Amino acid sequence: QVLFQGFNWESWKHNGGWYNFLMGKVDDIAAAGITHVWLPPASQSVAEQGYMPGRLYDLDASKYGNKAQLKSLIGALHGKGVKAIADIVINHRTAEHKDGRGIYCIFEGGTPDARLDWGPHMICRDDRPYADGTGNPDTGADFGAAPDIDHLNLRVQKELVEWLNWLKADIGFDGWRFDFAKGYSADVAKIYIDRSEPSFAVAEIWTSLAYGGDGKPNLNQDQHRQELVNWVDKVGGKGPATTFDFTTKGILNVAVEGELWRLRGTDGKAPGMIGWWPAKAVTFVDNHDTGSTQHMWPFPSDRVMQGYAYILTHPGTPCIFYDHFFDWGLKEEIDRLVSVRTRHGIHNESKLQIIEADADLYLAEIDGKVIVKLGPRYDVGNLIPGGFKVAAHGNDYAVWEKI
Amino acid sequence: ADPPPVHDTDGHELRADANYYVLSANRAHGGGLTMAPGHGRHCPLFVSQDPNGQHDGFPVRITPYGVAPSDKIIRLSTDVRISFRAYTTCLQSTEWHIDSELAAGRRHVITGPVKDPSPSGRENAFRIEKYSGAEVHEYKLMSCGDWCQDLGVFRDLKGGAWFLGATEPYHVVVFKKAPPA
Ligand SMILES: [Ca+2]
Ligand SMILES: [Ca+2]
Ligand SMILES: [Ca+2]
Ligand SMILES: [Ca+2]
Repeated sequence: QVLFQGFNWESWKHNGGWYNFLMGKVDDIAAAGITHVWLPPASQSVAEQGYMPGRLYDLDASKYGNKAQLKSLIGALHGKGVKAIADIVINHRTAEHKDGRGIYCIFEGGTPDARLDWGPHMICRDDRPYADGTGNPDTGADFGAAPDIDHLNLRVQKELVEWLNWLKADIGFDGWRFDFAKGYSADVAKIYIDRSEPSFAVAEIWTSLAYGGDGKPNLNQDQHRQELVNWVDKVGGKGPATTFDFTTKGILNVAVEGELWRLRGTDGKAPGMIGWWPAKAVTFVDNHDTGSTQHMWPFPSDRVMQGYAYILTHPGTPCIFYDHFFDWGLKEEIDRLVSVRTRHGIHNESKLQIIEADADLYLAEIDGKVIVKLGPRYDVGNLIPGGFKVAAHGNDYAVWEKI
Repeated sequence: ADPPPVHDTDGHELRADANYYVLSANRAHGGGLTMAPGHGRHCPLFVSQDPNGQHDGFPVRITPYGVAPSDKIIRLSTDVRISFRAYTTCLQSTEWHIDSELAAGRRHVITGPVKDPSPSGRENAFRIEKYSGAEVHEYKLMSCGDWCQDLGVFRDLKGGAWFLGATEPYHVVVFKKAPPA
């Protein structure tokens, strides 16, 4: 399985609707071997990109397009055999009306009835000025720009699960990506995952890595990946829940610039989440926050193919970013890499065997079928066993396949 | 008043006539706040974070948004202005304010004169809030001009140092009582 993020921070501005534009990309997306497409938040939102949702049921108000266009897009993907996952933004919500205090805290679901029609009682206790102090305290981090939803309130859970089931049954989404998952407890996420029964689910849990006095990440990042593993275990290690592997992304960001030794932990295992629980980690090079037009934690631009050579051949579930595939002229190289992974049966739990990890060389063998090399090291032929032919090579990367 | 007070590491409330170091709640995230040039600019200085955990940085002065003094206590969810109580080579105001321009496509909180004042003039308005619904005394800072935006620090050394700005992950802070200056 390989994920594809089908939008960037600028998609909402697209002339003629993003859903419409994406229709012309489905043949290419399906042909590359992509199994799941992550679509942007679909509902009405004060912020154009959709991360400040108001009327959860109002899909027609989205900058990406309307409900009809969304359904056709998902229909085309399903026909092609690819699943669609929705970006679920439920830590916070924006209110439709002002209450007596003149505070925007009266919500509206987007239907003529009372579905999702909450008030300041559903807002987390201490989230000032929005809250009326009657709700329960936040189960996780607060999101500063908007009212945090009190997920301990039973009507909240009930009506949200009902919306999730609607997204699935009516719209046709197959799974979820939980935005700002650190905003509520694993217990809370468990309720939604269990009651909506998605086929796939991935949470966004982003916390700082551990740093040294030099201003760069520490060699060991166990505290960081432990936090991701702890969440998965709480929601259900046997279910469909996974987490984005921010540990690997943070390490690869700097390893790629002449410090490839960072890619081998003391135990000879991968340093990120994939080194402990690959089945539950989804790897990536950049997303709409880290890269795109936000630049929160960009991968060195000239070395992105090294990032793709790593995640596309390694354990865990890789996620390809829109821009890199279509806008950067990397499509052919990326295509080839997914093909190598697909033909050899490499999956989220493939065995990783790190052969070398020098400053200028990272050499690893996976499932005894594929060997990947990152780095400028010119000749490494002496290190690659017999019965291995070059399958792909590019700027500071090469991959060999057996037979 | 209504909002609970902000507490320092010794459990006492924050006073508007005292200096405090703004440290990371988890030392793995680095040391205290300070000022540093970067991104090609010599001045004004950006609000930076010292990567070294043992470094307390520069003491800060937190003040109720201009016309709000009362009991000298600093409370949560309330407009506040912040200044580094330190001397700089730029010889400019050492008060914080959100930048109107992007540096490397990122919005940072800087120091010195407000280049392009908004009609509201709220570039220098900040707020201290609890990071989560937990009882622990761990906070986060927000820039509140038009809307409130949580602040985090760019730790990738782009521009020459770690800088405070509008970005994830939000920086979870703790306040240590600093000596008078
Ligand atoms: Ca309604
Ligand atoms: Ca909030
Ligand atoms: Ca976010
Ligand atoms: Ca929350």
